[PDB]
Amino acid sequence: YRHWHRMSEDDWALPLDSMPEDVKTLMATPQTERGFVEDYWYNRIRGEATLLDPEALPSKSYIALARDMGLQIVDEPSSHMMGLIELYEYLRGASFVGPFGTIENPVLVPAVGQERVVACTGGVGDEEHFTLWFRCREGFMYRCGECDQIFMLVRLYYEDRYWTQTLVRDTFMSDGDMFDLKTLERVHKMWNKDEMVRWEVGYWAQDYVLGKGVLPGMVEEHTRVN
Amino acid sequence: ISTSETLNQKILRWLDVTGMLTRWHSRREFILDMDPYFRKNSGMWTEWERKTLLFLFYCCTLATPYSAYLDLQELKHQGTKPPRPVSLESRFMNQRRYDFTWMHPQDKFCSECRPVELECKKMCFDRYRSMDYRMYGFQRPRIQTYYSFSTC
Amino acid sequence: QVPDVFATFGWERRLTVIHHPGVMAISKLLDQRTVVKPRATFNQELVEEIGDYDEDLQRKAQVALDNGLAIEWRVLDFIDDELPRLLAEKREIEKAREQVMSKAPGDYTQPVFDSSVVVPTPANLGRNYPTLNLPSGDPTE
Amino acid sequence: KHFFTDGANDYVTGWENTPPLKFPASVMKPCDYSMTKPIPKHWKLRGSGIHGPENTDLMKLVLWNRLKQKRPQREVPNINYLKDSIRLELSVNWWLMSCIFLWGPWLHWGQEYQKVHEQPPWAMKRIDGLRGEGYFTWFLE
Amino acid sequence: YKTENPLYKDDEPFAKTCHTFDYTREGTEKNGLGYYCLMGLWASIFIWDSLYTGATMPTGVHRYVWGPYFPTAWF
Ligand SMILES: CCCCCCCC/C=C/CCCCCCCC(=O)OC[C@H](COP(=O)(O)OCCN)OC(=O)CCCCCCC/C=C/CCCCCCCC
Ligand SMILES: CCCCCCCCCCCCCCCC(=O)OC[C@H](COP(=O)(O)O)OC(=O)CCCCCCCCCCCCCCC
Ligand SMILES: [Zn+2]
Repeated sequence: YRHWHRMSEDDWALPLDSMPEDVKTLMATPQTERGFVEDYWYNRIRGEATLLDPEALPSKSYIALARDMGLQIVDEPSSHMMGLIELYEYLRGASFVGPFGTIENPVLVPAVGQERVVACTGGVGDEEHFTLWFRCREGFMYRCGECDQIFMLVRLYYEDRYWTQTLVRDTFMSDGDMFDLKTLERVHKMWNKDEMVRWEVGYWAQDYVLGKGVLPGMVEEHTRVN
Repeated sequence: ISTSETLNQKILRWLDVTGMLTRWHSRREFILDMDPYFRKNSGMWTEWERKTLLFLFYCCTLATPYSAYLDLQELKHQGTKPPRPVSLESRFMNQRRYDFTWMHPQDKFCSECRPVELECKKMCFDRYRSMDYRMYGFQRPRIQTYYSFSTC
Repeated sequence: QVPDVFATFGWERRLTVIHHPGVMAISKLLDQRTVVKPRATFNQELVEEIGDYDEDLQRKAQVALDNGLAIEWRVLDFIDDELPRLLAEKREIEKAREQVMSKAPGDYTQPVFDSSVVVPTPANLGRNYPTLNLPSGDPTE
Repeated sequence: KHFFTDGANDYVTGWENTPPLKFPASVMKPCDYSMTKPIPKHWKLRGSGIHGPENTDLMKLVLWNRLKQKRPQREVPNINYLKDSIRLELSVNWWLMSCIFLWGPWLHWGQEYQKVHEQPPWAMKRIDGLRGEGYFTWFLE
Repeated sequence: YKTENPLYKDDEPFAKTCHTFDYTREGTEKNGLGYYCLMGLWASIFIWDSLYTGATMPTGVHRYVWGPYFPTAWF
């Protein structure tokens, strides 16, 4: 959005030193129990394990492929929530302009709390009036006293929580078959051999499953000076 | 005198003693004269941007000696500034309502002298020294000190 | 049937859009910089311009152009030794492209080719190329 | 340009109101739905209708304005842009050259002439009997 | 294939939208002939005022063929 500042380096990828060292437990943790860093590396390890196995991709369904990469198959419930989330974020630093509100289609006023201050400017052209500010509280269909424009408050609330991308992913995504560490090892040997590492994440991940320091050059990789 | 090069090449080689010309005519040589941390960003530069930067840098550094010459002549001029006639005290000249003490509110050194009136202060310091009070300055002949810019 | 997916970008400030599952898979695959590699194709006009900045690269780039090779720059520095493998690699990639393209729809069998000459592949993960940024001339000569 | 302007010289965030012209309209287009044909009455409003990311063009603008921040190479601007970027720098440098090779020489000549003839070479010699160099800018007399 | 050096490509045009930027009709892009005519007149006035220092103090004696009411008697 225009109100956001510049992408960080982390916005693209995370450093491999932030990979959890207990990979064996990481790949067995349920999604609802994974933190932001743990969830990043669960998806990256599992997603790259399937993508770096070309011979199996054509026989893998889009439902299974999306699960491996950690992408959520969309549906009307989740689409509604995500859309209203992105609309809330956009309105943080953007103007609020849209069609005239009526009983059939009230002006939708997203909010996290139970109230949001709103102003009615009336219709277009000569039907526009001076700003009339009012407090839009949930559970009431508001009508402007001047132009009769109907307003309504929409709350991004779900089960004692507000709506977030993390909440939407946890509520609607279902964990599939438990990730098999044999796949990690098999793909690791595929792209990492004879001092050539073409899957750096899988070389670090396999090292942790082995106990940290087992694979060649990994003790030297983990030895820091400050 | 080397005859293995042309006269033009010899002159350019000597003007390249510090490598300025080589860095202009070689991108690789310019990037490898950068410290490694900044060499990382070099590949994005255009040749237009690179040579324009060198041109601005070279013009500036080559004019610094000229400014230095102009400044030295200025120092010499001030170091031997000609005496000027003593000012007649005209209708509106040398008006004082109170002594000059804003520099030394409590000590009140040279209350009669003006802030940068060096000859008045010298005689005033001499009075203080004759009164057993030490003051600094106005005792060494100019030609017997360094950086005076008044030596023949 | 291809399902729609949510694709999110950013770490702390996250922007979510809808996207194609296959397009996202390709996007992540191209992010594997060690596996999927960009390769350069030259033309005579650009090869000549290279000489203005690196004479050695011009000669090596000319060899690549003469053989119509799409070559990585790191490999290009060793084209003198890698040329026989590069020519063999070119043939195998072409064979594979032809086989997959000509196959009937719904036939996703792997192509038959010699993977030992194609890099990067499991069969040949490449060579440990030595840095060539070492001066070899005496300034006093 | 030096000064930052949100609309034109927005270098702090790099936001651009419209997509690159290189992109086909089918891929990305400027966010402009002012020409939308009248909606049929039997169509029903599903979305909010509010100007925002529900519109495809606006969504793609936000997405691109964030994913454009990482690029494999530089987008070389043309020489006109490069000249404008350092217009003041180049002009000041030429001003310094003028001050050294134009102002310098004639100022020296005037002082040397003044030494011999008491007044600069661009002044009217006085007969009043007053002494000294007198004015220098004769056109402000 | 054929390519174009980016340094010599032309400037990209403003996008054509509901909100379009257009400077073509302003005529503020560069100094025009009128500006250079102002400079020429300034140089001329500067030289004239110095060369002919009695111009501001003219002579009231006037003959004027065809009298004073003829057009060439006003310049
Ligand atoms: C067939 C066609 C041939 C045409 C030939 C054209 C020849 C033109 C020659 C022009 C020579 C001009 C010389 C100017 C010398 C000025 C020297 C001077 O004043 O030095 C000191 C002065 C500063 O003095 P201060 O003591 O600080 O006092 C002033 C400030 N307080 O220093 C400067 O001004 C520095 C700049 C010096 C510039 C010298 C310019 C020389 C120009 C040569 C041009 C040659 C052109 C040849 C053309 C050939 C075409 C076939
Ligand atoms: C706060 C103080 C500021 C400084 C002093 C301000 C002084 C007043 C304002 C001046 C501003 C000028 C800015 C430059 C504009 C510019 O160059 O503007 C340039 C314009 C031309 O525009 P173009 O560049 O588009 O051609 O010049 C003109 O319009 C004039 C063209 C030449 C005319 C020649 C003949 C003139 C005859 C005049 C006779 C006068 C007789 C008077 C009798 C009493
Ligand atoms: Zn209203």
